[PDB]
Amino acid sequence: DLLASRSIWAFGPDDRGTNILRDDTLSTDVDKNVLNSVKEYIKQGFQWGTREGPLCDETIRNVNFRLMDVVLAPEQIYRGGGQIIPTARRVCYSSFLTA
Amino acid sequence: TKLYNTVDANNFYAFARVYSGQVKKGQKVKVLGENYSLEDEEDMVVAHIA
Amino acid sequence: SFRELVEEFCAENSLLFVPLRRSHLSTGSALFRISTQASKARGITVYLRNDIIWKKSPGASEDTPYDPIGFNEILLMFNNN
Amino acid sequence: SYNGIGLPTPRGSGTNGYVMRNLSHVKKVQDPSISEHECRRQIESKLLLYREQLLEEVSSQHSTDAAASDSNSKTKSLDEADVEILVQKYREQLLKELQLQKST
Amino acid sequence: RPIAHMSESVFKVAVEPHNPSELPKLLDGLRKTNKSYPLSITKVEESGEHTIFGTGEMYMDCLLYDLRTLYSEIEIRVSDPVARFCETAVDTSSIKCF
Repeated sequence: DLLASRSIWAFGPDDRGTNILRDDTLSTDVDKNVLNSVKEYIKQGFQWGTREGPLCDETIRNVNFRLMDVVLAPEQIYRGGGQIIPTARRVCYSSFLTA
Repeated sequence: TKLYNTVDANNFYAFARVYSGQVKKGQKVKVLGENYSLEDEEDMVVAHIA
Repeated sequence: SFRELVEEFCAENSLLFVPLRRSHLSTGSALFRISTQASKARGITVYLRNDIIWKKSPGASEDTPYDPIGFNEILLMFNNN
Repeated sequence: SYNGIGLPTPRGSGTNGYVMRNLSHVKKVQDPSISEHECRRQIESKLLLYREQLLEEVSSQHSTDAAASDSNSKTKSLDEADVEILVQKYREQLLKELQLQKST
Repeated sequence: RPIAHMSESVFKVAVEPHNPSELPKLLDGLRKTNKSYPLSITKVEESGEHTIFGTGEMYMDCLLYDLRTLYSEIEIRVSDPVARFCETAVDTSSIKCF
């Protein structure tokens, strides 16, 4: 479908990888600039998580991580890339395990 | 793209195709790694050409 | 572990922890790059061994040894510029 | 000396080696339906973007019609009335989801 | 652009020196080996053992011959070969994960 096809963010790990970072944030999000600010370093977290698997220290294949909801109220001062990358890696691991 | 053994396994010969310019022995050249870019400028290494 | 320790320490100081997809030629450890902000001219290249962060002087050859660095040294060098 | 069986050399023992096979060896759904609801609202959003594309096509038709009238660029058909008919479709799909919940 | 090879490694072998007193030469040997074989992937695990990735059994045979004879003239203990795995997901996530 259309929005899903337009929502492809990155491939993991690195180019030629067999994982898809997709995002379905329901639209209706005023914080588009905030989303595009946090995307550039959630990409790195997704690559890190899908390169080093949680099941074993190994790469992940044939899986799309479709983002559901992101909530963050305060200003851009509190949005540290290094503060949020481990969260992305951990949530990717947990989603993969639940699958 | 390749490194070749000397007759005794002590040093390697780099197999290169010169795409442009000219090269002379003793020249100072800068070696770029596999992921050298504007983000990662630390893969650079200065070396001579023996 | 110490890896999560340095991760949350960098998180506290509003830094960016970027993994450089490289391995040290002599020790085989992964190399990481910590940038203070979008200004990329200043960035620290560091690898982790036996729970101590190892640093290299800028412009030094790979065969040169790695000198130690601390959290307070990192903050001192990142807060004055 | 073969597959881990045998002695290194028959010399030193009273035997000749000659190992033999044993000849007697015994060779023997999804709980949080909120995911489906979110998928349904997302496909609704895809249909919304599809109808926006249709509205853009209608706007191109309007631009061609205006150019023909001038003979006798690109313009937009409806800047905001499409948002009211969009809200009408929102009401329609909310009625659909209510009817579907009642059916279940 | 980095070379796009025609195959992957998917063939893992773990090695270690016969006596740990000669660990550094093996490390230099592995470095030289990594230089000379493009799909060879020398890795170090948490346990401290070193794994090598090669295309196949003949590839690893020649690689270990060069390691023993060419580069680091020491004697090594080579483990049994093993494949390179990967993880995937077959069913959709049971619950939302945050």
